[PDB]
Amino acid sequence: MRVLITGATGGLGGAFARALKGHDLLLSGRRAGALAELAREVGARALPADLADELEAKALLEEAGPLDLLVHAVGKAGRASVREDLVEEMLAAHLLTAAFVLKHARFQKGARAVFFGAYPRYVQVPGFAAYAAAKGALEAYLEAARKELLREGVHLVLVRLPAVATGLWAPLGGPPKGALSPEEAARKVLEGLFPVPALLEV
Amino acid sequence: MRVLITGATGGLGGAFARALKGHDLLLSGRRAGALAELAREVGARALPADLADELEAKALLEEAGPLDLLVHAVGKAGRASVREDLVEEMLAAHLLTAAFVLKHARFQKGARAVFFGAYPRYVQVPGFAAYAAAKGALEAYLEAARKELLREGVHLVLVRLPAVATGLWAPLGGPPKGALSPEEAARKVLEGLFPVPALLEV
Ligand SMILES: NC(=O)c1ccc[n+]([C@@H]2O[C@H](COP(=O)([O-])OP(=O)(O)OC[C@H]3O[C@@H](n4cnc5c(N)ncnc54)[C@H](OP(=O)(O)O)[C@@H]3O)[C@@H](O)[C@H]2O)c1
Ligand SMILES: NC(=O)c1ccc[n+]([C@@H]2O[C@H](COP(=O)([O-])OP(=O)(O)OC[C@H]3O[C@@H](n4cnc5c(N)ncnc54)[C@H](OP(=O)(O)O)[C@@H]3O)[C@@H](O)[C@H]2O)c1
Repeated sequence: MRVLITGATGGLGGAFARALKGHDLLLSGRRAGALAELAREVGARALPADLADELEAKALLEEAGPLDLLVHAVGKAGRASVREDLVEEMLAAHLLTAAFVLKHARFQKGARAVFFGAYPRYVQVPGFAAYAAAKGALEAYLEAARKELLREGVHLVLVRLPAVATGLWAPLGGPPKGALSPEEAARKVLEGLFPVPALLEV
Repeated sequence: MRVLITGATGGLGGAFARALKGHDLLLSGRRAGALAELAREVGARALPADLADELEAKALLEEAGPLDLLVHAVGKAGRASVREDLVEEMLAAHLLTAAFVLKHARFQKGARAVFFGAYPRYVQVPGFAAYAAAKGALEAYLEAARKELLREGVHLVLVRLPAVATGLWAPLGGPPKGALSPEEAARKVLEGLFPVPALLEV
């Protein structure tokens, strides 16, 4: 399959990249150095970019060509009260990257496009309003776009993951207790994706 | 009560302004001319501003002083597919205005701050992804900020209104069939706000 993994330089992205290395893989991220080495390690193509910049997102997708699978493991985290530019940074990282990618992506019929939201009860708490808002927006955006994409034969998949041990938690003091290994989260997602008709009578 | 109605020049905002004219009312909007006349009509103070500009939002709230009630009747509408800057405009109009206002607002203990979200099943449909996302973000932002504000003795109220006949639908071809009159929507909201203990034994 032709696979594009954005956020490839992140915790989840890297797990997905190694789990899918047998495919025609394209990896994208902001840290070019880290990106190039991972791509080389898994035999993929490295195409660095800032997906919050629509022109860069557009050039990435036009270059990638028709995709069978897209995994947008893009995001950023932050903690702050609403009473004292985090909101804009969060929306840019989570929503704009996804919106620009989804708008310019070339898809094969039957393709799947995976995005990551969040369990409402877990993020909609003091200190995470900005993050919660960004994910609330992303999920709403995708649900609305759902029928539009299906018309093109593309299936949008919204993933809700529990805490995962990655660098995302760096500015938050590290992952919480019991956070899944990124490899395990990717395995479960890929497993959630893996029922085909046994008999087709035309 | 000291009341601030942002989006006062809009359909809902105007209804709220006329319904609350007996109070110490402050009205804000972008169209200065329309704003000044409504304010004069209801004996309120007119303070025009672009709430997507944080410095303007900050100056408005510092000038308004401690509020007993805030009604953020701010927003914009638009229709577009996700496959072909609406998303950023929607987030700015619905979320950033609310976030900047909520951050700099001065509140009296017991104050209420009203915001407008949307019924998910109604907006999360083809053509309204951007709008849906903005409202999805706003509701998530507020739910998270809920406990933070309660600590200050402030109650955040999230309102979900059905279609209402206002200029919001202008770029969409006009309000749908059965859309409520803005006056009726405001009456119901104000009614939803209006149970006090009859006996307090200290
Ligand atoms: N980790 C968790 O506990 C958890 C839980 C629920 C959902 N999620 C979501 O899962 C996804 C991946 O999270 P993660 O744990 O892998 O975070 P991560 O380790 O910090 O990786 C984040 C990725 O996003 C990329 N990115 C950020 N801004 C970008 C931009 N403007 N343009 C292009 N790429 C950008 C980063 O690229 P660079 O590093 O190269 O700059 C990085 O590759 C995110 O949507 C996250 O919100 C995570
Ligand atoms: N109408 C409906 O069917 C419906 C349904 C559900 C929810 N809602 C929500 O209810 C609220 C009011 O809607 P409405 O029907 O009254 O819309 P409306 O008639 O178009 O009024 C919108 C108001 O938002 C103000 N505004 C927009 N951008 C602004 C900015 N950047 N800075 C400051 N003010 C800004 C506009 O000011 P100017 O006109 O002066 O530029 C106007 O006062 C919105 O949140 C809307 O999404 C409406």
